Amino acid sequence: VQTASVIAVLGAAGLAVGLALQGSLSNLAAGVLLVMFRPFRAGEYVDLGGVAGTVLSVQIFSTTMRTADGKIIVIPNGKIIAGNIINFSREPVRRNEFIIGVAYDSDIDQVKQILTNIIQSEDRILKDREMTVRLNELGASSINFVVRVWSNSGDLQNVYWDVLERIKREFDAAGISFPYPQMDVNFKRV
Amino acid sequence: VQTASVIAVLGAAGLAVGLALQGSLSNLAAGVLLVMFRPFRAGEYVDLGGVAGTVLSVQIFSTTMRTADGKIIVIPNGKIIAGNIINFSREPVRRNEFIIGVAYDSDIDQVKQILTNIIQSEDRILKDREMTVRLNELGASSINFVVRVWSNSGDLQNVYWDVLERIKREFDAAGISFPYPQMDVNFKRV
Amino acid sequence: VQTASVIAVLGAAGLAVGLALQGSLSNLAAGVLLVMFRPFRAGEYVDLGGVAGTVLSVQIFSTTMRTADGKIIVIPNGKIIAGNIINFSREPVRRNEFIIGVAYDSDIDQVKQILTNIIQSEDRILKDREMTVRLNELGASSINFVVRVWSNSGDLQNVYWDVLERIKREFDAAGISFPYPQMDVNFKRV
Amino acid sequence: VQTASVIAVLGAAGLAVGLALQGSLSNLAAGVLLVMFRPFRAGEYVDLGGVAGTVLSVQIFSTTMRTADGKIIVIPNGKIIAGNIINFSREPVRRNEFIIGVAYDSDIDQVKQILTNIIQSEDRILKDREMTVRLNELGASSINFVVRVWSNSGDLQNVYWDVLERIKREFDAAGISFPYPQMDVNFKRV
Amino acid sequence: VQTASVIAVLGAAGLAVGLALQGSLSNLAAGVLLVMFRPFRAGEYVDLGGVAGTVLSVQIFSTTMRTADGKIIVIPNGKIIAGNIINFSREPVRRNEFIIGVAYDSDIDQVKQILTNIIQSEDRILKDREMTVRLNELGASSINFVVRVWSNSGDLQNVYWDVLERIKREFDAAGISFPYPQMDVNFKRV
Amino acid sequence: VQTASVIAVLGAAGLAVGLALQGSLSNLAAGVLLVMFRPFRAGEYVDLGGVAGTVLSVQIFSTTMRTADGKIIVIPNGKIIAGNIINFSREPVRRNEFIIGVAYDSDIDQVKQILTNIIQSEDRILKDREMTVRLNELGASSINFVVRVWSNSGDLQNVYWDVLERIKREFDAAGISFPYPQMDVNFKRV
Amino acid sequence: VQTASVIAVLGAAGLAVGLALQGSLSNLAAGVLLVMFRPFRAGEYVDLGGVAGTVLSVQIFSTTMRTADGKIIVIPNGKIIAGNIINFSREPVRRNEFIIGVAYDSDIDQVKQILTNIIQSEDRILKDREMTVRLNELGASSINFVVRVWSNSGDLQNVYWDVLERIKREFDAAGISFPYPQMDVNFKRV
Repeated sequence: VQTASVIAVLGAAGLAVGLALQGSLSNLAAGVLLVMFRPFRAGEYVDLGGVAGTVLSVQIFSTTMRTADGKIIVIPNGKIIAGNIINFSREPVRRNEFIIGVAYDSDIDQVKQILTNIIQSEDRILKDREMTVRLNELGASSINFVVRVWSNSGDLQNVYWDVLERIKREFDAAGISFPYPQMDVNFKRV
Repeated sequence: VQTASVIAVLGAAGLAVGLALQGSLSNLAAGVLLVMFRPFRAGEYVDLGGVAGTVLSVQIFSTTMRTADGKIIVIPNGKIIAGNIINFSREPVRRNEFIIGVAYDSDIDQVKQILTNIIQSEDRILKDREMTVRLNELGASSINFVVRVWSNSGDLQNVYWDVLERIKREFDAAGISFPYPQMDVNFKRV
Repeated sequence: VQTASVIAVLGAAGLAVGLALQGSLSNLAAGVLLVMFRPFRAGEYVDLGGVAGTVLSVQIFSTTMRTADGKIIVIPNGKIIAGNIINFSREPVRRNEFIIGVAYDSDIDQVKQILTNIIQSEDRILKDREMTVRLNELGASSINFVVRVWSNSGDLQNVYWDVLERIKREFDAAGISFPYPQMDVNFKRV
Repeated sequence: VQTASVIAVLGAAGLAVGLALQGSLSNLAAGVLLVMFRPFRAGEYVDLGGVAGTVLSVQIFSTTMRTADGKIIVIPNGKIIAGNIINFSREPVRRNEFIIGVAYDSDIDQVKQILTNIIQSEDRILKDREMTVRLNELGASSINFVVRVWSNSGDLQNVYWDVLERIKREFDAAGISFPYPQMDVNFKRV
Repeated sequence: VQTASVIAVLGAAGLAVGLALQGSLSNLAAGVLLVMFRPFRAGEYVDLGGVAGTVLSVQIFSTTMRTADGKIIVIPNGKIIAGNIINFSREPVRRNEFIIGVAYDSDIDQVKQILTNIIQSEDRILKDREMTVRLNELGASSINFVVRVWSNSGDLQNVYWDVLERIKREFDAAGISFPYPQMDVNFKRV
Repeated sequence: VQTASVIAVLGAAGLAVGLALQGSLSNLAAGVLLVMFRPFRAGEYVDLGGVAGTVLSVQIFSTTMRTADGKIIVIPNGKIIAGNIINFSREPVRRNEFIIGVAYDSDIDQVKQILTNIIQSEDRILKDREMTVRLNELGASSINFVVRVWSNSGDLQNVYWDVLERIKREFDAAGISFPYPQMDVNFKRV
Repeated sequence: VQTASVIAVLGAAGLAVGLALQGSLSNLAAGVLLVMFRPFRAGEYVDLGGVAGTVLSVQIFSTTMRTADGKIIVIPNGKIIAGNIINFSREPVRRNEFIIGVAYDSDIDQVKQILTNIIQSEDRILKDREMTVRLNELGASSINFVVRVWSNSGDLQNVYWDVLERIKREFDAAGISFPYPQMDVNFKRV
């Protein structure tokens, strides 16, 4: 009959209902934020929360995306806002990174010259950007050269594959050897 | 006799009861949201939060699923909406990935040609989609080729197994060798 | 003498008491939810939160389980619902997974035939379900075959052990060899 | 002079004081909960929150335990109730696990027979419980047998040590060899 | 018709809406905080949340950064405030670290002298700062020296590459050898 | 002019200020709790939060401690009461652990006898407590024996060092050999 | 027109704004707390939350530090108090730790005598503090000795480097050898 216990228990029930809606309400707020700022739109290859693919559509509660191999992934908007966004289509030009390990005894300037010839021969490589072919690091078993090449995002993978194959062919022709993991022993007969 | 301490303690009890219901209320809210949006329904092979299988049924509090090995798992809906969900039946066609390591001295174009012949021989491979047979990377002990092949989700595993067996047979016939991890030594008698 | 500071401090004390009860109230709510939905009952092998065993009984505050080796573990219900739950007795039939590594030179179809003969010989194997014996993958030092066998949950371990022993004996008899990790070396005296 | 700002600021101070007491109040609530259900008492070997030892006494704020090496550890009761806690004194009988690696060429049934003789020789081994001596797994360099033996909790360690020593002596006497990590090499003179 | 249930339910709805806005409001507060303290501004190379790049622009809700390879990353301001932020352009001069591993029998003072000559030869090295060339550590297979060189941020990478190439050339000329992973063996042929 | 918006906004500001003080108030509450239970007092060797050393003094907000190497660490009391604390000085006697790896062919009982003689010779070892010298584990390359020795906390490290040196000397004198990592090869000329 | 819905929605907006300011207000409270206790001050080398350097200045919202190599780091104060803080400059004298691995056959007391002579010869070593030169442990491939040396914080690194170089030179002169990773083989011709 008291008017205080009833209002207290209804307030407790209301806060419980709010805490229940918590997940869905947070996700829908995240989704409406995403749509009204549109950092990324449907149909462009991107990466969200560590998983990459083309987003088919974005919904109020979550988003639907398809990776390269055909996985259909539904990601709740809360994680998109919590996580990072890695957009690919925003920049038409990107950069490929080749790491080539060669033997210690192999000539240095010869490798740089042949790599420069290879990259200059390729036409899909953006010549305006830097053509980086430098001795990167002195590895445990082989010295590693680094190659940074800028090219359009559309033909990035094809450029990578063609450059790698040409590198293999030219290295085989020129006698430069890709070394297996080296190691040396010391015999001690007992 | 005071009417303020009693209402205060009843309010504290009510908020405590709400915080008690927290887990069950959140889980049931997530479950009803999933039911009323239905990213996936019962009877399709999917993966939730890292565990995969066929969902037998979905309940208000959690969901029941069977792993490929007959394992029965109940997953709370709160973690489902908090986690990532991926579906297999949504996309009828998926893509298999083969990674084949071959010795450095092995011929390059011959391997590509024989792999293309193998994939063309198979009929369950979708001809409309791409057939990527390219050099992928120069590994420490062997050069790795990548093969990306699209096929229907129903027969994906069978296509994978048959392609792998045919690859093994053809490589053995053609003399191409799968190399063991190479090592280099340098004798130093003391 | 003020009637506002006193009600404020009593309200603060009440919310503090609620936040104190937080753990016990959440755990008891979780336990009552479990008992009134009974996803699992007492006396059947299960796995909660990564630790597995047979539950002796379930209480309002936590649950009591006995591990295979005899560990007595009491698990709070809150983390039981927070984490996943695995059940064994729900599905009377499960699937065993054998992975067998063999040398590259070993015959392929002979191994498949002998494995099929072995699994056919065993009677506890459920013949209605699939009996997969396929080349699974090309390992670094040995090709690994996969065997999937469906059998009743009661005799799963015994079937596994008997199949493994028979595999060992038949492989020894037939000349098939389990290869040790294979390396290859290149001598170059200095 | 306003009566609303003062009550508002005192309420804010009260909730701040409650959030201050948060840790101590939660810990004492957990402690009293553990006291009045007493899943474990003082003086028996247990493992709480990943650290094992004999609990000396339990307090309202935390618990005091002594590790086997003499470390004195004080654990807050909140972490006690949060994580999994296990007891060893609850079950008078536990199970020891032996993993014995032997060479591929070693006789199978001979090892099983000698292990059965060893376990039958020991009297502290519970005869009623199972005596599992089966080929467990085919390891990379050796085949591993599993031995599961039930015995009283008090003499578990002594049984383990005596069984291990007898296993070593019997294996040395019978000619069974514990293999070192086996390696295979292939010479390539260049 | 009651005036208490309606206000209670509207208060619950309002707190639910606030908990929905939670993420957006926190992120916008973080962004405005960043704007009005400007720890970093657009167009300078920075590294936040573990990802590095040039800040193309800063928005109220998030920040847009271009990675060195051309990647576009959108980072919510909540991560910037919560995580650590690192700046490059704030300090015009930085320090390059070189770790060089040599043979155990190689001369010590000769290496230090040649390294000092190398660093003195370079002009972009800031001579006012220290030029640390000391025996750092006695590694498992080689002794490692550390070189610390201070130079302007603009030419840091070029200085690093040129110094490394000159180190390689001078070491080859002087006969100092970079040792492969050493490991000796003992023969106990049965 | 409204008297409701003003009280609402002042209440919001008050709860914001409470959330501001949250960390400092929690830390000071934890500190005063630790002071008034004093689980550890100033000037004793302890370990908390993964860092060990002697606490110089404890403050209301945090604590000041010095590591064995002279490091000065200030640790917030909140994380102290959140984590686990262990005290070296509480127990005057602790237990030292020795793990000794010996060859497979080495005599078993001889090693146990010589270790028992060594520990008997030492006087700082508490003879009342157990002195365990038993075979412990069958390693991949060497069998590991276990030694548990109880001694006063003051001379624990000195006892450890002296016992280790005596073990080394006695093993060298008696012909027992500490084996290098063993490994087996199988030549296969091609 | 109702006076209850308006106050409810304004209260919800106020709590939303409070939760928005939450991060910045918590950080500023942490910063002012640090200032008014000044556990560390500008210009002294310290380590906060895992990143080390000299703090240039401390602000209300965060702090600015420059690492050894010149990176500019902005650390929020909330993370500062959340994590540990260690001060190098508070204690004028610290302790360097050398670990020296030597062969099993090398003399024990000779190495200790050499190390004692080396540390005694050095003058920057604090003679009042202990000079620990003891056999630390029996490594897998080499026995490791530990050397603990106390010296002023200013010349700690120089003392370390000079001691290491002198150790190398003296060990080379005395014939003591730093062993490469040992390993043993067993020939098994097939």
